[PDB]
Amino acid sequence: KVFERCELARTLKRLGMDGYRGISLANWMCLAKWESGYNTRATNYNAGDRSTDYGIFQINSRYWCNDGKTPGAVNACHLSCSALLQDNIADAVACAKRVVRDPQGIRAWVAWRNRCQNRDVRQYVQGCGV
Repeated sequence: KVFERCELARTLKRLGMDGYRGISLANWMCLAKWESGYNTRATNYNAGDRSTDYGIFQINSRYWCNDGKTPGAVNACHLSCSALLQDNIADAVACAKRVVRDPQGIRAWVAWRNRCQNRDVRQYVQGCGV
C-alpha cells in the first residue's frame, strides 16, 4: 500500500509515534518519505553485505527482522521480515520503536541524517489534523 501523506500522519499518531523516545511525528514522516515514499511494499537488496531493507521504514534484515538468508542475523524485533511488507503497519511500527530504543535513536537511519536532521520538517504534517 502507498499511503497518502495525511493518512499516514494520522495512523502513526494513533499508534503512539508522536514523541516516542523524543522523536516528533514530523520526523517519523520525513523518515518514511525518504526511505520508501510511504510504500509498505518497498524492498531494497544490499548486494554489498547480503542484507535487505524492508517496508515503509526500510528496516534491515541483519539486525532487526529475520529473512533467513542474511548472514549474522540478530532479529532484535523478533519478527519475520514478511511482517514488514503488510498493508497494516502495526508490526513495522512496533519494530521501528525497538530500533530507536538503542543509543543512536532515529540516527540509526542514514537517510534521516541526510534529509531530515536540522531541517524544517513541519511540511510533512501540515494540514493533517495531527
